[PDB]
Amino acid sequence: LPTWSLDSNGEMRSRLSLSEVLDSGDLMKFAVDKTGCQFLEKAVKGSLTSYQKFQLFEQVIGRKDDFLKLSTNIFGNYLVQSVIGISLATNDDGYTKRQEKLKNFISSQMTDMCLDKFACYVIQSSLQNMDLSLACKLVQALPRDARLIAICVDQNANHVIQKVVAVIPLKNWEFIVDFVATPEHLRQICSDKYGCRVVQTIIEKLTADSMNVDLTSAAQNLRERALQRLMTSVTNRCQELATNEYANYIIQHIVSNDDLAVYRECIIEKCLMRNLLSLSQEKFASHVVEKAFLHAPLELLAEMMDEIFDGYIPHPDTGKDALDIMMFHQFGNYVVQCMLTICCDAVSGRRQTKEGGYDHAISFQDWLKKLHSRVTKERHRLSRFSSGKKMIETLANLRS
RNA sequence: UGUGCCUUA
Repeated sequence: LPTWSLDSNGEMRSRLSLSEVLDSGDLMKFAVDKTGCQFLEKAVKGSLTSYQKFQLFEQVIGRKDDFLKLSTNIFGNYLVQSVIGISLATNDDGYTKRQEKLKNFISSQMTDMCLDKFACYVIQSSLQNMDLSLACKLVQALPRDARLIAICVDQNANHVIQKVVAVIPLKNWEFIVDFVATPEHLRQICSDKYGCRVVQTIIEKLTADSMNVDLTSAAQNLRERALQRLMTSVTNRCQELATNEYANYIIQHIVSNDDLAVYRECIIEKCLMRNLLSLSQEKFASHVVEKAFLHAPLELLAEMMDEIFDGYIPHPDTGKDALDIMMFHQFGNYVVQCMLTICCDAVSGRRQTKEGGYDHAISFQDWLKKLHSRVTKERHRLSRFSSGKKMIETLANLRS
């Protein structure tokens, strides 16, 4: 920083004024220095005269190159956010031009800014704070090619997409839903640590839940169609997503959410039914199988239970059956525990048994009896394992 | 006995 601003011992003076810095032409040196930016930060939160604001608008958000240099700076991005806020709060004759200029600067450099570790915060704060009509234009500047995938899977940029979804009406980012829904895009994005969160956030925003009751019916129709288009793609690749280290969370979200009931049923039919024994032995998909048991409609739950109890031919030599395999499997054991807990909850009154115009308690009692009988017969082997002891305890607790 | 992400002075 400028020598004029330094004391005898090479430190920034203590009685420095904002106007001195603004007048000096040296703001850019202060803004990228920890101590200097800290000073500016505090100074700009105070009372500002019209000319101080004017200078800040010109020097921080007035020229594209300096704006980008501050926005992409570890310290400067904070000053940029503060000045954007002041600009938005200052309804003088220059307001429209300043905001249009900011929209132009960001739009022209959208991809580069989104992927930047610091400028992404400038984008996010602009999306939620700018006049909505102008914030929509930033969304319009998002890329539509391979760069959009890069944005969705980026440790920093994914949060820009999530902000868009949070604060911008759907019509503006509907293209992102369609982009993500393309088979190859869905595969790449869902199978990524950050991308899978982006997709879950999108699904959440497209869900007709209590948080969307403020939408017009026209907007609900728009949402409904977008949700349907995305769910079709997810359902078409259900098998692949359910077994994946990251996308299994998406499938679980859908299965677990009552507001996505129709899609829950599709998924269970399309990839889980007839595959329960195999999927229950998978590290990732076993969690999906658990969610399906916990949330399936009673008619489908009955089919799932029947598949475990009766769906598979026992080993030709040993007579070991699906329940035998699952009970002692490293992942399958948790699915059987889930089945048991569900039945104990039902017969204990902790879980509603009426559905479809009938009380299914008789079914849960039947399933419970089968599990109780197996656990009784195999108690010695089961007691060797934590999972076995837990099932024995679950049944014991039910009695009393 | 079994999985993730929520990122800046």
